[PDB]
Amino acid sequence: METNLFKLSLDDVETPKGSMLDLKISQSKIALPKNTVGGTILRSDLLANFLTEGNFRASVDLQRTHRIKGMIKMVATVGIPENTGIALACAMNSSIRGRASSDIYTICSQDCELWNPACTKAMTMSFNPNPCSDAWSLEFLKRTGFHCDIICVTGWTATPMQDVQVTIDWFISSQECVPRTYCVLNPQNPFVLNRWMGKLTFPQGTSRSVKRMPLSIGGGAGAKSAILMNMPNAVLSMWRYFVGDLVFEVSKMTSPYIKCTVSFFIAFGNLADDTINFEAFPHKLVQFGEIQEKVVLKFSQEEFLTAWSTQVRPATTLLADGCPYLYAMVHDSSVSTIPGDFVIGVKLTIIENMCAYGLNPGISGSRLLGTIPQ
Amino acid sequence: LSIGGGAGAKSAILMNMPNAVLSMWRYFVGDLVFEVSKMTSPYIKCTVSFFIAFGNLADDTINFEAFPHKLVQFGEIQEKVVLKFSQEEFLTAWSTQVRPATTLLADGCPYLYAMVHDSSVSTIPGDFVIGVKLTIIENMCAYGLNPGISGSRLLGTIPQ
Amino acid sequence: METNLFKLSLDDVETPKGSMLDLKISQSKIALPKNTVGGTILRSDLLANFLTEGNFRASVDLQRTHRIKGMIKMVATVGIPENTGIALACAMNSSIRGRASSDIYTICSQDCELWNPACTKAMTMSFNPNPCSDAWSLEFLKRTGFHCDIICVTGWTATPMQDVQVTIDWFISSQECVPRTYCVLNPQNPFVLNRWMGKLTFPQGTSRSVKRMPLSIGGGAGAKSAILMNMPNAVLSMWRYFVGDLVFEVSKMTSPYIKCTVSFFIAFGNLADDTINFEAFPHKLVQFGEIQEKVVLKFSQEEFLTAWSTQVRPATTLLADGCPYLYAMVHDSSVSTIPGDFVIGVKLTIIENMCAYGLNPGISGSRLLGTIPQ
Amino acid sequence: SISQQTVWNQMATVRTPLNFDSSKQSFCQFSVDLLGGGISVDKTGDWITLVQNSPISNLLRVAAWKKGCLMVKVVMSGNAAVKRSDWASLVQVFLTNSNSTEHFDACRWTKSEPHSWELIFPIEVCGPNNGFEMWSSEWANQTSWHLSFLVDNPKQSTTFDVLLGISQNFEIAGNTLMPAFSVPQ
Amino acid sequence: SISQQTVWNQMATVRTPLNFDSSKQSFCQFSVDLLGGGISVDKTGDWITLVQNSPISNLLRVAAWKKGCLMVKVVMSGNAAVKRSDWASLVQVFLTNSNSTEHFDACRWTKSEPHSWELIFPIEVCGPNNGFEMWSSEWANQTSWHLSFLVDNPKQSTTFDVLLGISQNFEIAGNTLMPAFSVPQ
RNA sequence: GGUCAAAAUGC
RNA sequence: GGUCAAAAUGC
Repeated sequence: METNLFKLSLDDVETPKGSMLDLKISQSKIALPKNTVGGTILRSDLLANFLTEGNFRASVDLQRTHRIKGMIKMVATVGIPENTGIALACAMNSSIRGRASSDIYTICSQDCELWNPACTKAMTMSFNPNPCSDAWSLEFLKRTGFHCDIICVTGWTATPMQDVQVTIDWFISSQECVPRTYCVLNPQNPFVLNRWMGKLTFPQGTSRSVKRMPLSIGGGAGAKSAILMNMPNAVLSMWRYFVGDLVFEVSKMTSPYIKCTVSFFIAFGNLADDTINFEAFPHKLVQFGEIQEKVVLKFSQEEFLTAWSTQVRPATTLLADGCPYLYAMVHDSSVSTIPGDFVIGVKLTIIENMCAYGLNPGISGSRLLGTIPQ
Repeated sequence: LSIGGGAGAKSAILMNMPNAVLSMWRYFVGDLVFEVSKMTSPYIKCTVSFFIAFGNLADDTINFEAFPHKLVQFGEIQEKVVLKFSQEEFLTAWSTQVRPATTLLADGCPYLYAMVHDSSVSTIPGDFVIGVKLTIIENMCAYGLNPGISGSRLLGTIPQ
Repeated sequence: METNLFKLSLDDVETPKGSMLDLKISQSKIALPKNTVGGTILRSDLLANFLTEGNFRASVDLQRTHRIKGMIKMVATVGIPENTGIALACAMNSSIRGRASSDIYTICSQDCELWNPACTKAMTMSFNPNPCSDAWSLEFLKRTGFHCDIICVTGWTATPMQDVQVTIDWFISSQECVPRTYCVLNPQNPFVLNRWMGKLTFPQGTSRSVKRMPLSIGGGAGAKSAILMNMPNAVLSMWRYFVGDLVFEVSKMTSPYIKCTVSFFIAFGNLADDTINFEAFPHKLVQFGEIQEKVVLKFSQEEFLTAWSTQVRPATTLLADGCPYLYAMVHDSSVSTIPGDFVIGVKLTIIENMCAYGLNPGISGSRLLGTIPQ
Repeated sequence: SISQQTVWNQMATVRTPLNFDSSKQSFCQFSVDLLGGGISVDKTGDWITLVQNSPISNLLRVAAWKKGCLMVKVVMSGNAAVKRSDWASLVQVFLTNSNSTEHFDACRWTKSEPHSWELIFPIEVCGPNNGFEMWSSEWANQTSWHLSFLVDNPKQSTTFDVLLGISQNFEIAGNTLMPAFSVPQ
Repeated sequence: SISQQTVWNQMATVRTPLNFDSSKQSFCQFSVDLLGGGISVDKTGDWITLVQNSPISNLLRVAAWKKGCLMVKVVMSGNAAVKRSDWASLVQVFLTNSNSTEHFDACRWTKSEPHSWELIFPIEVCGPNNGFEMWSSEWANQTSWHLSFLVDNPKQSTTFDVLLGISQNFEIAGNTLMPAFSVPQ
């Protein structure tokens, strides 16, 4: 008539499996006050504090399970009409050491995604918090500093009628965690860099409103009296000279109602803004579909002859750069029927088929990178 | 989810045959197929969350979305979302009628909850309005015969 | 770049599956104060109140899941040495209508089990709360009255040094729910009756301490000025005459240190207590192994010639019963080295291969059934 | 099956107030909860009610889940010193599932037979579990079966006896855990 | 199918004028349109009529096409203070499809039972669509079913209750678009 | 009949 | 490269 406790199944060390419902760990509601200006920290905390925000089916499983060999899945949601737009981002970095920066340079290297709710009414990011292995723990997330920053990069185009709320659904995924380590002296391929290369703003009118971006990319971001930094750059700067194929990601952050055809090419800084003749250069013309927000741009390694310098002193006059630049131009005009400024953000996602000849002793600080209102 | 007598009116009951008959029975189950229609301008945005519960729960129940639920979103020019709740979302057949006063604390009959999972947002004054119509009960089971219960409760309506 | 919510797996209507750990709904701790006397209600509440007692892995699953097509599994646990003993029981009935009785007659028809912790250090009962179908709900358990009574039937033999606590682990099982309905006029086989047929107490010494139990079993239990009742009896009493094989379950409720060899047989009430000659009757001698607490006893239908009456008036003199009785005797002695009284409880589990000739108009009330201290 | 003929069993025996002031009206009112086992009465007088601890009466009070057909019988034994040319009494019978005014009547009989009358009718219990019903449970805002009465000149149409019988197809399951039934004398 | 025993549902409850001058004659007259849902009355008095917003009552008022069998029940609850040797009342019942004098009667009952009587009978709806009929529609100079009454000494044979029940084979189709039904209290 | 117990452990 | 999206619906 007796029961053996020993042969009871109370000692199962396994990763939660189930339906997207069953594997729901939390529900965070984030607030998007209609007077939001851009560069605004909507909520910066600890992941573990983000996940511990509701009692949902695998919630205790998150807390009373020591090894989770699956992935944190976010599902965000806020709908905004087509005559306005906000540019939000979820940045997950691996630790915070103090009163840290919440730019976008500084918070987009590990795993972060930008989205204009007017175009993308529901985003889903998945990440692996221990970039070094295949499992995580809540206590890990807790006692290590895993951070989640939710920021506005380019504020409202049109100010909505009342406040808004972004609801992020958090879950554990059905897919395994895969590492992403960096050997600093023997890079991989494709090398993951993820660099905010700039927030390009084109005013309304018939101005070629030509934006030039340095292709020298070590030290990182400039600050008044300081340098801003993210690992994927830290390491790059460990090298001296570089080449490869540069893959850029152009995102629209303004309201699908602000129109422009933007022309991208590759040149040098010695050219005047009135150079009729550039479009006689390899160039690619970009145009955004109403609800289209991401154009991926690929420049091949054949657009560069010789490797270039990883760093160039900050004063080096647009007449002395011997390093290739990434020029963006208005091929037509900026046109709208509502006040607004066309804003598109550029992020260097991966350098593919890289070649790094050298080792950089260093050069003090770096130059500035675009930003501004809304 | 009690649906016999029909519609409430100030001092009266409103009626349509497909309900007349339902109410002829006493208890019912089946799969309830609902049809959610947008009636506001494609510029008024909202993500609506639908599920099935009971009336004892407070409006501040963080935890519902840990219930089978389905999230609805409308495409600009999209106006009809068909929603299907399976018979497996209900354990036992429920009553076809419940007195009109029966306090949201005494309904033992399943309800059809709709929620805002985000927000209502627009750049023009407006109120998000979606109409719900129970198109067909599929794979029905009707145990009973209803002697009747006087009148019924009210159903939403309003301007624009 | 967009996610469809519609094709997301947030609408899963399925019964929780998992490891005994994953499918843990609650943890109730029950208190066994060392001054416990027997017939004591240790805790009488609602199942739903028993299950809602801790946040354990499938706990929210219990609450936010509408159809559970699996079984409530209890695992109880309290260790008591071999020189004492308590007789606890977990009775799960389907509703309570008022200030109800908590005997053992009244609370053991549906699904209940008696256990002496000195012998059985861990019990496991499994039940199906909707005896009418294959699924349950918490709201069901809630708004229908499912009851759980935890009672002491025969108090401590030896009073422990300090208080004790029984911890009951509650879980959802891996096994399906199977109905058990009763047609009252066309019984099944084997008919489930589960009837407290008595609490037989044999004092220490050389007394044949002969206990006779009426085999007429309709109306149920007697009370001072009333009748006590449980469905499996309600229905039996619907009939008039009955036969079949009677399967009895003899349980020890005293400390494995109180010894006795009990002799069971079948006779009539006209015999004197000094009837040398009974053991010349079919009889079966019972003896309990130290840690042994349950002896199942089967009397075959061939021990009865003709069907007997389901009811007999309460006054009917042990000289006028024409209905078979279930005699229990001491074939040796009650012996111990500690004060105690040998106590064994008898429960008629199933009548097998039944024959019911008739329909009972009824006879007012019924007779008494044994009980007492410890 | 298991069967026997003409063996019904007692449930109700309702007697009418003796103290009745033919002034605060003509009628007396009462109800019997067939599937619950309760007699509900007036404030008209001092009523003499009894429910019988019958095999069935007993059974329906204890059995939590009920599916099937039960047979009812109400008998009016009346005041027989009253001369048949001098009868002024009817008794309006009703069959409802609630004791609510807002609920509607299932069947409705009205009998005005001097000194004695009989009324045999079927009741069937249909419910939401698998076709099983539970006494006035909140689950599917569940109900019962009620047999209410209205007596006019209750001094005449004095006594009421309620008997029921069971159907070969009555099926129960579960135990409604109930207090001790009181047994007279 | 879908069935339950002894569950009928209410439709009519007609009460007789209190103000009745046993001088401008002996009788009171009234009618019930079973398939239409209307009580038509005298000018004899101030009549107290009610139709019950029943599952069926409700149904027959809304359902434009009707084929099948419905079951009727009329009950006479009367004045019970009247001594049974002193009864002077009959009540002549008729079943017609029009309220016209030129139409002829289908069935004809006459009941004179003191204080209370019962009358259970079938009605069947047969029509020109496919065997479907519509309330008094001009289409095939269509008709209904009417239950008219004639009460003699209406002060005695006071109240009338009309119940109907449905047949396993009642089939409707279409919606007769009707105003809001009035619900008391 | 259900339940339960049981058909056993170690690297 | 990861992520994501996608390879579509109804009984």
